[PDB]
Amino acid sequence: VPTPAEAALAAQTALAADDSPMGDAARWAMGLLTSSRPEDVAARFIPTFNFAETVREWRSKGPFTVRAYHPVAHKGWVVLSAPAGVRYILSLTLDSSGLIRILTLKPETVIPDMVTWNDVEETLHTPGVQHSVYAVRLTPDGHEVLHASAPERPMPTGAAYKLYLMRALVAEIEKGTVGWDEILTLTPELRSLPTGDMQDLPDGTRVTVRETAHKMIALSDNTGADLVADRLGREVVERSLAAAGHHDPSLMRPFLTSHEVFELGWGDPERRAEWVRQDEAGRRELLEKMAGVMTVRGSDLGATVHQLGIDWHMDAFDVVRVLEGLLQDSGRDTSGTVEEILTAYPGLLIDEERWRRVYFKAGSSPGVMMFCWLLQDHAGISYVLVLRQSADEQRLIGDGLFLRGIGAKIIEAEAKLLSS
Ligand SMILES: O=C(O)[C@H]1/C(=C/CO)O[C@@H]2CC(=O)N21
Ligand SMILES: O=C(O)[C@H]1/C(=C/CO)O[C@@H]2CC(=O)N21
Repeated sequence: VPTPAEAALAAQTALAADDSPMGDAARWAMGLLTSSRPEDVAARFIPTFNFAETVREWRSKGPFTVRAYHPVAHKGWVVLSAPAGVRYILSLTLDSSGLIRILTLKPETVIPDMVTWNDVEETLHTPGVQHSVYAVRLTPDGHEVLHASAPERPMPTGAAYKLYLMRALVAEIEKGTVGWDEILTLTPELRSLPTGDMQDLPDGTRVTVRETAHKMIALSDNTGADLVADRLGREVVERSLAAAGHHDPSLMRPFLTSHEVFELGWGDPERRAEWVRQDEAGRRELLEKMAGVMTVRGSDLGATVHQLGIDWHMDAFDVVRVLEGLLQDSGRDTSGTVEEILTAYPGLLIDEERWRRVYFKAGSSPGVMMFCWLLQDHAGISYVLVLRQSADEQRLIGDGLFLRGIGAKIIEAEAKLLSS
């Protein structure tokens, strides 16, 4: 088991040797912090990306020593020690060609090693935050509950809704009303905000249903999700919540697009008061009227709106059901297309000798964080873990490394917590 000096050395060597988009970006960002030029910056970041002042302030906190390095596809984390035992984390999020979309340097997110489920509960609890943890083993005859806190509580789940969108899509593929190689087309009206990269494509860009669905899940691409929802139609997306496991489908009807959550949640306050006042008919009518090119920008987001219904609400059982349904859908798809999409991005570095397959999905919105995994071993034993937080203030939740890291520690301690 690596001692402190061993782990920091291994992290440092791995960062230097990491021949990948994350390795390239992580090494470059570390150089900004440890060395002594607007063109080289602009070339490292997304085209639509103050920063000089940001970097100056970062550098004032050093010198930094690399203590841990956690590359995970387009997401990365570097744990740094500064003078006097003070630790920070550098977080990277990349686009599809390895340009930096998000780069932060923040106080360290501390997650202790978990021995018991009570460790989990006591670590996670935050006054003013509602949380829920649900862990099950799936069996032919129902689910064995390993741990449960508030699974029956419906909570906002952000892009976890894209699990239902995926199931709706597979349902239509099986019916032959849509094809994996059918072409979807990006239009101004169909463009949404990040998470994702597809919004950065030119108007009129032609993309397959397959690659759109891949990015919708793997990159949580909001524009990719909105492209699929547009192609399927809202009625088809909705008329599948009942089939695909949902305790109260009325909570997601109308089943909002990401464009719609963004535009309604952070646009015109009167239009938002109209939603709150309206019944299902008036809300469908409001959304039809709102249809068009977004006016809301990422800079407008902040206040929480999930408490108004402007999010996607589900209970922990619903999340287990849709993941279990996806497992089944994947198994029926002899082409492996569904499986490849579901497994591309497991959200963590996974022990592949232990786990044959891992599905993952996150959701986040102001005041909302969630992570869920389905992990199946090589004997075919499946576990699902569902972690959720909601609050009236986004600062009580933070950037989601906490909740993800809790999952990470649970999964690390699987022989204690999951498979004991
Ligand atoms: O895909 C991920 O891992 C992203 C995400 C996407 C949800 O929009 O939300 C959580 C917060 C974060 O960085 N995670
Ligand atoms: O393996 C872990 O402990 C956690 C972590 C914690 C940050 O120090 O970073 C990686 C991403 C994640 O959830 N893992």
